[PDB]
Amino acid sequence: QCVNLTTRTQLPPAYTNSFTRGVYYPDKVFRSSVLHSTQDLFLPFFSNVTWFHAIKRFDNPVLPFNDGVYFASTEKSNIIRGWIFGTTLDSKTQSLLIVNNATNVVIKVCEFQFCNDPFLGVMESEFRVYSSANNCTFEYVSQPFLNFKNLREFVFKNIDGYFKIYSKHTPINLVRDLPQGFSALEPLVDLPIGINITRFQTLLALHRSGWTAGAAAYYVGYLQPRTFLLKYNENGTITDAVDCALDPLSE
Amino acid sequence: TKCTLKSFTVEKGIYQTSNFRVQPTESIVRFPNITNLCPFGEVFNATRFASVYAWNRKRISNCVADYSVLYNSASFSTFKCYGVSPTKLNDLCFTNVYADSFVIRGDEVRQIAPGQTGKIADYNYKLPDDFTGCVIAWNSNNLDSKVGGNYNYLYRLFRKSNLKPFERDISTEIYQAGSTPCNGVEGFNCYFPLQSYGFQPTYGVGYQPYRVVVLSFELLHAPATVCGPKKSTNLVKNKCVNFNFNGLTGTGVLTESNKKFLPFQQFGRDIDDTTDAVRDPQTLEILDITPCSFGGVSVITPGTNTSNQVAVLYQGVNCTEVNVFQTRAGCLIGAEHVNNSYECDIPIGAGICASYQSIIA
Amino acid sequence: DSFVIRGDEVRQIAPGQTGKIADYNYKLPDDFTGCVIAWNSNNLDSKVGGNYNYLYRLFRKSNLKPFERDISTEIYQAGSTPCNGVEGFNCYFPLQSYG
Amino acid sequence: DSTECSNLLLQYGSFCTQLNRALTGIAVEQDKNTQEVFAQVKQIYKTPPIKDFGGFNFSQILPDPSKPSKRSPIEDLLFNKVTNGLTVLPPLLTDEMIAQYTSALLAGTITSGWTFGAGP
Amino acid sequence: DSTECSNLLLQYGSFCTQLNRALTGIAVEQDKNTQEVFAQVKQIYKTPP
Amino acid sequence: SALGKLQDVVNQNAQALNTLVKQLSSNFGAISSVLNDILARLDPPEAEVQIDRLITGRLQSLQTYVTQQLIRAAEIRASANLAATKMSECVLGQSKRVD
Amino acid sequence: QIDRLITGRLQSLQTYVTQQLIRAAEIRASANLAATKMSECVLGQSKRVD
Ligand SMILES: *[C@@H]1O[C@H](CO)[C@@H](O[C@@H]2O[C@H](CO)[C@@H](O)[C@H](O)[C@H]2NC(C)=O)[C@H](O)[C@H]1NC(C)=O
Ligand SMILES: *[C@@H]1O[C@H](CO)[C@@H](O[C@@H]2O[C@H](CO)[C@@H](O)[C@H](O)[C@H]2NC(C)=O)[C@H](O)[C@H]1NC(C)=O
Ligand SMILES: *[C@@H]1O[C@H](CO)[C@@H](O)[C@H](O)[C@H]1NC(C)=O
Ligand SMILES: *[C@@H]1O[C@H](CO)[C@@H](O)[C@H](O)[C@H]1NC(C)=O
Ligand SMILES: *[C@@H]1O[C@H](CO)[C@@H](O)[C@H](O)[C@H]1NC(C)=O
Ligand SMILES: *[C@@H]1O[C@H](CO)[C@@H](O)[C@H](O)[C@H]1NC(C)=O
Ligand SMILES: *[C@@H]1O[C@H](CO)[C@@H](O)[C@H](O)[C@H]1NC(C)=O
Ligand SMILES: *[C@@H]1O[C@H](CO)[C@@H](O)[C@H](O)[C@H]1NC(C)=O
Ligand SMILES: *[C@@H]1O[C@H](CO)[C@@H](O)[C@H](O)[C@H]1NC(C)=O
Repeated sequence: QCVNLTTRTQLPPAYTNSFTRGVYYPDKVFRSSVLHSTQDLFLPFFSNVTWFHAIKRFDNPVLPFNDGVYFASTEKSNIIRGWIFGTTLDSKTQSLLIVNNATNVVIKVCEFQFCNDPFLGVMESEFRVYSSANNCTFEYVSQPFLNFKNLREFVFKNIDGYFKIYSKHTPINLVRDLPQGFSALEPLVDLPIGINITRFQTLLALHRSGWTAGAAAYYVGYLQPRTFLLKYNENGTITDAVDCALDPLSE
Repeated sequence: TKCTLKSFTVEKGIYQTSNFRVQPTESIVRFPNITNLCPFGEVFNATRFASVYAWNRKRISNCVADYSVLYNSASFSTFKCYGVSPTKLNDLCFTNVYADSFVIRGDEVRQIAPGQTGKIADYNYKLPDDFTGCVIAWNSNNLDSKVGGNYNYLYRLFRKSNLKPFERDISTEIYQAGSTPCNGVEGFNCYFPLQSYGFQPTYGVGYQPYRVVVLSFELLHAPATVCGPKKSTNLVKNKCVNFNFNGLTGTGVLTESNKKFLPFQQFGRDIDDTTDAVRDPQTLEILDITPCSFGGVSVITPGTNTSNQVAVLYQGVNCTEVNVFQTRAGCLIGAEHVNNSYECDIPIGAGICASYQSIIA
Repeated sequence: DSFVIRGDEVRQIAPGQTGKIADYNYKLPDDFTGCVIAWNSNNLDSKVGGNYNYLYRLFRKSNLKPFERDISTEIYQAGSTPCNGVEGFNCYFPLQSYG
Repeated sequence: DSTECSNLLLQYGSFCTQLNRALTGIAVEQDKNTQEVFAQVKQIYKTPPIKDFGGFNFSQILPDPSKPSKRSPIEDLLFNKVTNGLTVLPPLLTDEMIAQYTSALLAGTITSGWTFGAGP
Repeated sequence: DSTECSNLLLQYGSFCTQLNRALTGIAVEQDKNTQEVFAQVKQIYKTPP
Repeated sequence: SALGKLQDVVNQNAQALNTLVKQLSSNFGAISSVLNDILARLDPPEAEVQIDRLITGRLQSLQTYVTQQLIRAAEIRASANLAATKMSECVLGQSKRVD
Repeated sequence: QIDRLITGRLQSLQTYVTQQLIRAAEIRASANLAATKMSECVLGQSKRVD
């Protein structure tokens, strides 16, 4: 089942500063009180990240994946539920679906027929994100990952057919923009998908009481190949980082 | 020392002659719990099998497959592999496995083979010439056969062209035996392609129904989700053993660790990026990996003109891991430690010197 | 060292080759010096009814050493069950003839 | 611990012996350097218990009895301010004996002038 | 300027860093040598007219 | 920065050892920097080539380390000879040598 | 085969020349010290202690 949303208000996309966010653990290796220099797909410090709002604003476009995606979410009441990953987003090719419904998180790699406007609806009684599912190759059910009160950071990478999802939950009290601080993203799950992904789309949830969009805001950043100098404390958490290509001092 | 110096006479001094190694005693392989098994119970031992023209294809992926139980079962009358070895199924890894399940006649069991020509091979199930995987077949007279005749299992008898490998044909088009036009109406030379078998309990060997499952392996660029079983052994600590933890191998002494890992971290590295801490996959505990007590073996001797007595210094080696005295330089064997202080004759290290008067340190 | 093999197996009579007769019939060392000679013998080593006089070791527990010959006609145990010198389920003769 | 690697390494000859011998030469050279610098006296001199040197104070350079290491306050400050087949050999002279040699040199140059360097 | 050559050269590790460090050490050592030989006075003396 | 000369010697020695250790993680053109992975993933005819590449790379690294250690040893020996001269002439006597 | 022998022998010769140059530097330093001792101890009386 698909429904066209024809009540949107036209507005240009916003932009903001990444500050020192987007750092994640490059590997599953403990390091104690040491500085490690690593070359990987990292998000540049103080970069220009695209800012989308949900307020009548309902920002669900399809964007190129590039080499990786940094997703920042200033979220309250759990409007953002999942993501759409693929190349052509139709039954011709194979696409990846990430959903978090009221009970669990489901990760599926199948040939889905995506709607032009996919969404959920809130008691949750409205699922309108696909119309068909023909050939499934991989299914994985896991534990649920989840004023703006919650900050959700995610990093998605496609390296050697492995899909790395890094995530971090942060308690914030900032009203509008991204807070300034340091929080290293823990690795959450590695998926053996082995498929081509070039485009993605956020999945939102409607509020029914037409439809109303709950207050949420999210940010999209792009991963670039660069070097980071990570500092590991006594307890083994990354407390500070240096971008080797940002300015000559950090270089 | 004479061998190292290439001389039959050795001058007084200390000569580094060899390299002590603590030989590994045991091999400790720790791999995580063997869970998420592949559903082979519902394919080999299903309630109802499929026909050979519409063979059921089950995809085995994202699981660990225990081929030892399948291979060691004595019920199977035929276990023939054409691209791999039966004893190496538990060691190799594949991207995915295709399981083709069907029932055929006892005489047609040989027809599921590369290069074999038969009715089942040409019209029902075809294998490629470079086929990899294993064909398993077993008798099913006690279950499939019925006293009234089991006609549920159909098979294709006629088709214009031979099958391609891994191709199904469930079409029910009326075959043309001759050249007469047939528009779906049966006639003298137009018959239905699917015929029923005559499985009955009174038939002997060769006409009994045989259940065949064919496993095919894929080795594409996809990750190898399907792997063999992992036989984890017991964990031994405080000894120089060869450790294999989740594919990371090496040699070391595994001791208890006070380092508290975060839940996502598995291995531990020092400044020089060498693994000195690790997490056991079976039980979530942290173990320090101290390198084995390698050292330099030095021989302390006076001149051969004076005496043939020698002492052995194991550099940087504790005396419990090899006239035995423990120094900060290492373990010295063959020298009697005295409390008197003299001038240094042969330097040992860390303030220790050796002399001949027997050899004293 | 004289023997008769198939047409496609002549590449396996070489140093450092991976193969079936390389592992269980005739193994060459990595530092082998000498020459391998192969020529077609369809006119002499073939019969219309089938020349089955040439046999190869289909089954063995382990790969051979270089310049090692195995002529033992003992049964092979392919499974957990012992065979006791008698053919049966998962008990096959190691030597099979070329057709 | 790879036996195949060692078998292939034997084709290259006595490179390992040369590397070990060069490192051994460096290691004995360091001990010889310390011996040349600090062991220039064969008598261990001590200062008198009464530090009556005509008003001259040497407390900052003489060994401190309170410290277990028997180092001077300046030497203690200097030591505080300095922060796979690999082995580190200990030096032949420990820090205590080097401190003892410096103490003997200081006692000789304080109580005896330059006479101890040229004879009794 | 070959990117493929640099990609292959990165497989050999930190040889290039070692060589650059050694040359930098020699370069600063030459300046230290000149400083030690000629800059032994902190006052610029001048002869009388 | 009062004790920079000793700290420089300690830093150079530690950095040299660190560089040596880190040279083990480089494959030097081989498929992997781990000998065990090469021995487990390939047959001995090609594993011999890959191990030979690792051996020559590690041997070159070790020769480089020993050579730079010898050069630093010569520098330290010169400094120690100077220190012994200062010990003999400044501490054990009064020197008329300017500066 | 000759290429393998050439690279091995060339590496051996370069290593030998490298330690020969280092030993030459050490012997040159010792010879400079010996020349200084000949000038100051034999050709004059030295006030330098030891
Ligand atoms: C919502 O709008 C989209 C955009 O027009 C619709 O997608 C098109 O649907 C027609 C229906 O036949 C197709 O012919 C077009 O090819 C579609 N566009 C694209 C780009 O594929 C979509 O069908 C609408 N949803 C519903 C339920 O009508
Ligand atoms: C020699 O110098 C030391 C240090 O300068 C003197 O020790 C000081 O003595 C005064 C008074 O007794 C104390 O207030 C200081 O705290 C002492 N300093 C230290 C570092 O101990 C010492 O008195 C001087 N004279 C003699 C004869 O030793
Ligand atoms: C980010 O991009 C937008 C348009 O692409 C631009 O207007 C804005 O100035 C940029 N911000 C920064 C900090 O460069
Ligand atoms: C992935 O898809 C994009 C477009 O969808 C295509 O240009 C690219 O070649 C594909 N890559 C692979 C490895 O298939
Ligand atoms: C969540 O999704 C799973 C997978 O389809 C489904 O089994 C489950 O019933 C869903 N839960 C709810 C509350 O809809
Ligand atoms: C994909 O689905 C279509 C129809 O749903 C089917 O014809 C095709 O065989 C399927 N392919 C695979 C690889 O499962
Ligand atoms: C490290 O953990 C200890 C608890 O064992 C805690 O007291 C300390 O504050 C932590 N330090 C940091 C920098 O997180
Ligand atoms: C049926 O086959 C499965 C195959 O894995 C096996 O595990 C199971 O024990 C079998 N059941 C019986 C009753 O033989
Ligand atoms: C794995 O098996 C061990 C057996 O002792 C058990 O203690 C443990 O809870 C199991 N699960 C995990 C995740 O280690």
